[PDB]
Amino acid sequence: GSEGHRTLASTPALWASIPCPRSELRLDLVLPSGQSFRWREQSPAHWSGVLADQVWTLTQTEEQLHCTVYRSQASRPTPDELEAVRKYFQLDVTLAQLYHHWGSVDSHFQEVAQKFQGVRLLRQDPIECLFSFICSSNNNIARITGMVERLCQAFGPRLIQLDDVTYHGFPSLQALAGPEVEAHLRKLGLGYRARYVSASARAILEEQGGLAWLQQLRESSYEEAHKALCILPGVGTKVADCICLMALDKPQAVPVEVHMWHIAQRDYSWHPTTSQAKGPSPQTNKELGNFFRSLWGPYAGWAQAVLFSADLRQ
DNA sequence: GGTAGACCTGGACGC
DNA sequence: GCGTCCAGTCTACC
Ligand SMILES: [Ca+2]
Repeated sequence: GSEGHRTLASTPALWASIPCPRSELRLDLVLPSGQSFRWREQSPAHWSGVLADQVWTLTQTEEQLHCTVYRSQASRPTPDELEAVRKYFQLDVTLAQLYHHWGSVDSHFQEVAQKFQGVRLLRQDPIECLFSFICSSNNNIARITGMVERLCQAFGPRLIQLDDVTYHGFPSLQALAGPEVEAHLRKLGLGYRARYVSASARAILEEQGGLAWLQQLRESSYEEAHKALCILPGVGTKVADCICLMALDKPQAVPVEVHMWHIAQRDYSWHPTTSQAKGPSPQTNKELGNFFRSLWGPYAGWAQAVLFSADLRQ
């Protein structure tokens, strides 16, 4: 009853809602789509994970986003806590308003979007984002998800336990920069990315001015930020774009990888026109990125998530 | 400046 | 059941 992960039905008094139609947000399309790797649908239609340093379970009805927190007297979320949820889902950004625009300038987007409404961008913490995506390179979303989990259990702060799941906060820079972390990460299966994590943790802390250097990018321009991020080991233009798009409030950032190339070719008959090569390459990927920005506008990154997330769904 | 290849790991095809 | 194939960054090099 008071044990295990909650359900809307099971413990009514402990939930609270946030006005939010499914047209504006589809948890099933956002939480497992490779933006964040830390949410799990423990019970059907119920997603649990760490948000704002606490564990939550989220679920929705047609017009409401129901939320619950596990902090010590169990009680429904407070308006201030719920605000953290709205901020995490950037709910002040109107999706219907963005879909309309993208749809009006791109017939193909219009066609596809009709079936995949409610795909928006989560506003993520820079550190988790940086290291989660450092783990994403040349890898599949399933292994990635396993790596990040193991990473947080071994190095992140212990939160609360539900059923047989012990939740952990994402590791701090100090923890990731620690001694023998690389060796430990290799035993956890991160492969060669084990060194990237260790090396980037130290680089940020011992050469770039620490957490402040990263946190200050949310005020810098996309061009600056993206360039700054690329210095870090394991962080290329692609990983840097994901971070810019998902953590540094750069909605125009467009991560170009295999999915996007196939979409460009199949749905837009796109070809590199100024680039040297015909296939993927540093030059062509950059060009592809510009094509989508020019096509979708300032929130091209978000538009990208709609088609991307819809691609995984096939 | 702009290519080729190697690359940890493990669920998937291919056969 | 085995070998090969896939899900970005980095580096040696022409
Ligand atoms: Ca690939």
